[PDB]
Amino acid sequence: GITTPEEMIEKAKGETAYLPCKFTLSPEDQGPLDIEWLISPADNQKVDQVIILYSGDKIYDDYYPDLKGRVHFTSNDLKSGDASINVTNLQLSDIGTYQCKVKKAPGVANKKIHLVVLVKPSGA
Amino acid sequence: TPYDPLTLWTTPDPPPNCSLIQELDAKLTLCLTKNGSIVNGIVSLVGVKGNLLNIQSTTTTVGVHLVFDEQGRLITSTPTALVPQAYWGYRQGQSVSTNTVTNGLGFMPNVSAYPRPNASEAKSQMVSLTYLQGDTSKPITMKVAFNGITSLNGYSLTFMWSGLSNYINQPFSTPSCSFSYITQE
Repeated sequence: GITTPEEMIEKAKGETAYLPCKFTLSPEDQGPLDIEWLISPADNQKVDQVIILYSGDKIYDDYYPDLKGRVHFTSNDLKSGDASINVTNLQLSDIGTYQCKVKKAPGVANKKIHLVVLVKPSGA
Repeated sequence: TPYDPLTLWTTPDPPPNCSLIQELDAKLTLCLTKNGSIVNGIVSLVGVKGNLLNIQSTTTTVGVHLVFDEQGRLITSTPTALVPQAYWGYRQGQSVSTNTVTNGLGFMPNVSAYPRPNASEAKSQMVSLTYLQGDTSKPITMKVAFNGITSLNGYSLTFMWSGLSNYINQPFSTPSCSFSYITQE
């Protein structure tokens, strides 16, 4: 499963957010590795919107238009156990709950991250 | 057994697992449970990328196919909607078992009841009225066809959501739709 519990990352506009999602695989987990990152924006009322995927050993993005070209997996080796992603040039519209789903049949794990973006760089 | 042999599904929360108009542009959730000679099924389809997020003016129907070999095992190639890496098999927790399906004919549409060349016969169809995005102001029809896109000694399921003709410029998504059919074995 994933190595980190549900957390809240508070960052400032312009900065880059590093969303952690490191996982471990069991011997049982023999199905093809499947990674999906979803988002539930705070502004509109949509939920579980697809952001990026790792399916069939390939990265697939450009699902969430408002987040185009600003999301990439941080690790250069997903299979190694890292599905963490980046969100460059954070904006107020990026606030919401981001979910990381790591699956490898019959195994399945997921983590939720509450990303908050503040206008001026300050959390005091 | 760690899995349920009476249930075959795509897992409850599958990621985009279909490349209908373009690469991985749709999520198809399908669960089939065997209850004697009848399989209780629930299907759901939603667009997540490309034209399936903004229904083209000229489109009137959106459908998916699922072809199975003579042992009731899904074939992951055209015209089967589910891509090859897509999860499909016995249910095990919130995922699927990796064991090969050995009792597939228990989930296949009976070819005596629904003969392969009889796809156009009403009996080989279960047609119902449902609603786009679940919005009761947007009625559409779902037609499930049995063994209509089958090879030989094979089986199939076809889901046809039609009447989209006047719901242009809207995302395509269906509510959880129920259906059932007589089993082969």
